[PDB]
Amino acid sequence: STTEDRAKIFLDNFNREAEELSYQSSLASWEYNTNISDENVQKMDEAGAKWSAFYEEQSKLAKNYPLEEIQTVPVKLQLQILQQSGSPVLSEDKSKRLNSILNAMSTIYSTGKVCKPNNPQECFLLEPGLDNIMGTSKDYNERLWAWEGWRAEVGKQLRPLYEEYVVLKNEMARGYHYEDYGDYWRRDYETEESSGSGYSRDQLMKDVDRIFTEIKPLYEHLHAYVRTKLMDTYPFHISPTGCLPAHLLGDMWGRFWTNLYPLTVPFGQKPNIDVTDAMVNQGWDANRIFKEAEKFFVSVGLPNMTEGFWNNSMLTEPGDGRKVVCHPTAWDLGKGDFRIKMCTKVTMEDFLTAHHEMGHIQYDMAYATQPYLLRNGANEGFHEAVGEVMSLSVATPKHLKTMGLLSPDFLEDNETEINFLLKQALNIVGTLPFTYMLEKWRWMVFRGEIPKEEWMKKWWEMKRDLVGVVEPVPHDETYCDPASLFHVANDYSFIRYYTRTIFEFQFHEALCRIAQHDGPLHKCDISNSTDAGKKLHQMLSVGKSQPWTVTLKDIVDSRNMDVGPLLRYFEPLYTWLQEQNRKSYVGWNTDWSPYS
Amino acid sequence: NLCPFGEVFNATRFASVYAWNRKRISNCVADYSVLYNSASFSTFKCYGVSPTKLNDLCFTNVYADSFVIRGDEVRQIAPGQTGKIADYNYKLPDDFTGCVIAWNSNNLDSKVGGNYNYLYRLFRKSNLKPFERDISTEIYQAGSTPCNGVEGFNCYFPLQSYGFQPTNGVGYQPYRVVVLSFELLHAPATVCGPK
Ligand SMILES: *[C@@H]1O[C@H](CO)[C@@H](O)[C@H](O)[C@H]1NC(C)=O
Ligand SMILES: [Zn+2]
Repeated sequence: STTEDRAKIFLDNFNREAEELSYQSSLASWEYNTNISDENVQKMDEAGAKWSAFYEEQSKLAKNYPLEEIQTVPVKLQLQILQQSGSPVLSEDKSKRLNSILNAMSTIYSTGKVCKPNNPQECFLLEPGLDNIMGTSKDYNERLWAWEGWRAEVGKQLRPLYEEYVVLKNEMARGYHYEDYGDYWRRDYETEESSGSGYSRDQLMKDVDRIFTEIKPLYEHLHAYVRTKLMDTYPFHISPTGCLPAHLLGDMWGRFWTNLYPLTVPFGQKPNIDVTDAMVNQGWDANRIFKEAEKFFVSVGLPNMTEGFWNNSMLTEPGDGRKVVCHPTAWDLGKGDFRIKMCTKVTMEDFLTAHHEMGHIQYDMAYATQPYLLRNGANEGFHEAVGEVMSLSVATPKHLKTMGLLSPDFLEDNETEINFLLKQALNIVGTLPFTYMLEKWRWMVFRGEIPKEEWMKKWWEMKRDLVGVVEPVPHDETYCDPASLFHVANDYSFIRYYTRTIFEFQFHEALCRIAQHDGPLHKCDISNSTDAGKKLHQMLSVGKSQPWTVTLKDIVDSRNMDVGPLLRYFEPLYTWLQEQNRKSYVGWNTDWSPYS
Repeated sequence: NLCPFGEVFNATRFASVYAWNRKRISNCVADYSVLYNSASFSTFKCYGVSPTKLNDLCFTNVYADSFVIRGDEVRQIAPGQTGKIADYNYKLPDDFTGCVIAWNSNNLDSKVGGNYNYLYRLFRKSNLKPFERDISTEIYQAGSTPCNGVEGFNCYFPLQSYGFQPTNGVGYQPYRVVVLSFELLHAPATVCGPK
């Protein structure tokens, strides 16, 4: 028979055996996360080793089936995913050298601490020590200490490792018939197989480049508004026409400007929308948060949660002497077992987080019909985007009023919309240049466009041109400030957060159009709209079975990424930012630096 | 002369789908109303015969087939459906005249760590004929290299084990199926309803 029929037998045996080995690792990792113990750590490492060894063995066996001879589109993706994901073609010594470098980076990042001057033994860690200082302090010299200290202690150590990390990753990617490690990372968006119109790995760079040119107006006005407000807090260190100092942007790397909201709040006297105090008075518990979240997804027609989710999940901090990992996560164990590990608290944050993680489960529940290999989002950005689109509707003032959490007489002014939209833009918009720059530097480093001799030079040259952020202290090539972020030192792509922001607001406009929403996009609630859930269900069930170009076209009527919905979402803020950025310089000068 | 419907439904042991058990119910009166009214069965779909009028019909012999499958496989038992259960394990004819009854058995057939004692057939050379059983354990040849009675390269064992654990979803949970097959031939009828 044909090798296509011979391959279908190989994938049948894989899907059956993989589901049991992945379920064992998922059940073991759940036990460690819900019961921290040295014994459970061993069970988790042993179960994970069985899954990885079986995965890497079957990845070699998949290479025996030529992809050119497979005609059915599901099997081609599974064979292609299996061949490229595992089996490092690198040498025996290099593969262990890569693991030695990869494992060392996570230890220097997780255990690297910065010690205060005048107290060499009072040393602080990134969590929760250095993060609280970098997100709450208003002192220039305090933040500069934490900024440079983290850059010098953790970054300088990672510099010689990262230079060896790039060459070893490029040799690995070159084995899978890819140009460099950046090209290997960009294959998630490759709609390689289509008649024509196959979405290219290089096209993702082009479309993302276009996005930056389209979002630059809103960012340049947000950069100017933050600048004028920051000059009141930091008087003699910020230039009215220069770039923004790095250590003053609400976090260690400038990833999110949201912690600058007390310093950049448009209207201070207008009250906030926090419903946490009302939830406490109304006797809301952990069950109410997740059950009212279940009602919201049931309202749009999405399925009810499995009863196993209600009894096998850690929806609250158990206590009971059990040590747990209190980090919000959505679990797709692998055999219809869907759980959520969340040490919830009666807060608006956790109420919104519950909807964001339940959206992943609703995504996971829908694509369970597809094979195991194709059981994931179409691209990196699709998954978290779904969780945030649902979270957008539940934070609207109407939804909190309908749930009884917000008073019926709450003032809905244009003053209240600007405060909400700025807080959103400080997180949603501010990260996009930082995200574009971080991946552009890495992509260019992998491609060889930046030599190691000019690594840090181009990092800050791009920080000044693309992000508007200037180095507070001159940094030599002994540093590796890009690696000072978790995703860079832990071999994770960052372009997901760029693409997820584009797709999120594309979904939001389409579902609100279907829901016949009358008004602005930022006050939309897709609740009680069965038609919107139908379009959503068709997108979630597809997963990776269909190209993301076709999957995106079925819900938003477009085969490409479009920033229109995002810019239209922030249009009330754009017109407000433009009137207030009168009397103010909008833009930045690359040459000005706080050290000069 | 009452029909032993209690033994096949209320049985402590059920067989695997590849080795489905068949029992002849004959020479007795059968009360189909007490079975269909029981809300313990999640599936009770009769093809070719009306379930309500089952008590007022006479057949020569009644065949009760018993096996265990997954939740997502109860659809594959129905007539005219295809799949690894219908094609290689248990096939119902296109002109099937009988009833299919199933209910959830996660409380009995699921264990922590996995009940691997229930098993199925993943691969076969040809599809099974209607009402046929295959108990062969011969190694399957997928590639050109001969197996020669050894499991190995491109040589997969035809029978693989279901994995039922108590934490699975309803789709991956074990389900016990009982298939009543009705036969009418030129012979004295032995199974009839109390009339
Ligand atoms: C099954 O057993 C229960 C008692 O445990 C009995 O009430 C019921 O009638 C039995 N059903 C059959 C079909 O034997
Ligand atoms: Zn998420």
